[PDB]
Amino acid sequence: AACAGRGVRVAWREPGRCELNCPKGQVYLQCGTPCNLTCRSLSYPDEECNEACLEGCFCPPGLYMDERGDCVPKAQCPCYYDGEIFQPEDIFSDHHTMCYCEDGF
Amino acid sequence: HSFSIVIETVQCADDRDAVCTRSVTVRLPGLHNSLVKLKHGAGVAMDGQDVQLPLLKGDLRIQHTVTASVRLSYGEDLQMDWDGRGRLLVKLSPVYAGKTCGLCG
Amino acid sequence: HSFSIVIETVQCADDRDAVCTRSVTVRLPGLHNSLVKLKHGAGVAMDGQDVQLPLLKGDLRIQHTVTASVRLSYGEDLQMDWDGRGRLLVKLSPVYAGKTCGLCG
Amino acid sequence: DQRVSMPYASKGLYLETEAGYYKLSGEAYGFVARIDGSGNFQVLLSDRYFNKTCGLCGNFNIFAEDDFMTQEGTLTSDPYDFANSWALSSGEQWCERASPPSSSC
Ligand SMILES: *[C@@H]1O[C@H](CO)[C@@H](O)[C@H](O)[C@H]1NC(C)=O
Ligand SMILES: *[C@@H]1O[C@H](CO)[C@@H](O)[C@H](O)[C@H]1NC(C)=O
Ligand SMILES: [Ca+2]
Repeated sequence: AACAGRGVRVAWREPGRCELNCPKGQVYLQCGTPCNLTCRSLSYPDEECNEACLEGCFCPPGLYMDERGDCVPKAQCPCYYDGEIFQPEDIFSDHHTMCYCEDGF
Repeated sequence: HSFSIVIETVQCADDRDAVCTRSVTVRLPGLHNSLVKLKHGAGVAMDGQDVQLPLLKGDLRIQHTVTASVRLSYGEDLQMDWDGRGRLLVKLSPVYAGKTCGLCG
Repeated sequence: HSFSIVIETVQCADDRDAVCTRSVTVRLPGLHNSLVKLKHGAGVAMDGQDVQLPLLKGDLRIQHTVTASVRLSYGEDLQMDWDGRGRLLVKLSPVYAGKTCGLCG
Repeated sequence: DQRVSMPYASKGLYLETEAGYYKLSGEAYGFVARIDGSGNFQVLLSDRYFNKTCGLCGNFNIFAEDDFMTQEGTLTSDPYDFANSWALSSGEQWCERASPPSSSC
């Protein structure tokens, strides 16, 4: 981590020492981007994110990650609105507004 | 005024006839006028703060059921069970017989 | 007195030499004297309320990193990263240079 | 689900191959429908339904700007919002949210 802080990345993990056994189908990456991993990123796309890459467990390139840690296509992400979690294709209408959840937004 | 339960209803589809409960709100004056909110998706907030579950706080006890439904208990005389999709079951001990008011009678 | 970080150290094995940090406590006087506690296992409490993440509350932001480590931010000038097992990294912007005090110098 | 042959007449509805195009007349109900040889639909609706109808054909009042009323009772500037608001599902076909297709121009 100190090396990475100085911008040097070392592939030091190996089967004989300290492999990250990632949950479920997530894939270990030595340099992955955190900005667009979770489906909340879909629900809040205008929240700016410029964070550098980091090692960890990430979903495959075509899938986002939900609350359960399961990798899902963006069509299956829930939508977060006013702090409430709505399922895909959910619709609601209020005195003031009409909304519907699609593709995590 | 031991408790006070309020439901927020929204149109839940395109049809005018499709109206279902989005969120539930519970005042507990005897618990220093706490305000619990049971949200869509079975999240819980207390005094506006999203709380991690289970919550034990005096008489109040909020926890996930095996069905993933939030079960709220307060004392032994009041209980609630919120599935997050729109189903709410409120159970009162006989202690509240005749004392109750609202849509539930 | 923009902030104040305290660590709770316990013996972490049978050996007298094995002492590691169990929990972290952060006071934020500007945020109405909020008292965040980063707990073992990467949980978080705020003013004693266990809280559900991500938390956005004024300048304070708390969220899970891809490593499952809790990352706390307060404005631009203070950041923390707590893995829950005993590793804590505190990053201050140059705004605090010379102003700091404690074990970190 | 039972197939029938033209011409067909029942319960006030008349299916006829008028002028080489499949007609479906509803004089009693105040409407006439037609499908031409190329698949273009047609609906003629009597004056009795002035300002009393709603659907993809819009309401029927000479003001054209207000034809996009959704089933929720609100106008929308997007044709697809309006149309999807007027979708109808069945026990063997549940409607997906339609969206504009990709195109070259
Ligand atoms: C996230 O961003 C990266 C880099 O910009 C991109 O390769 C990837 O396709 C994006 N989406 C997901 C789900 O990772
Ligand atoms: C049509 O119906 C609406 C809604 O009831 C009403 O406000 C309006 O006066 C009616 N007539 C016309 C010409 O729009
Ligand atoms: Ca019109």
